[PDB]
Amino acid sequence: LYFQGSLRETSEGVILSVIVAPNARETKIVGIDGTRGRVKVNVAAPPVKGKANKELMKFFKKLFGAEVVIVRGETSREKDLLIKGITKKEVIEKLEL
Ligand SMILES: [Cl-]
Repeated sequence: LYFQGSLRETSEGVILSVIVAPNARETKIVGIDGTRGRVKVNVAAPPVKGKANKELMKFFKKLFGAEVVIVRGETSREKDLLIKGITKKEVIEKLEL
């Protein structure tokens, strides 16, 4: 039930709600924010020229084996990611690895 506060399933896939910090030592999940309902994700890329966005999408596409797009928050730390064609059960399994 830990990651469930950060995601919801629509007809298209799963919307995963994240809050990023760029310039990190490693791209990885570091926690969850209970009030905001977001996964805290550190991103090992600078927030310039879209590079942290690119790294975030690359990281989750690899984890989920599915296309990941930023549907909201391109220029924000709070971003909603659509993981296309995946189920909530599948996303929870992968986040719990
Ligand atoms: Cl960026």
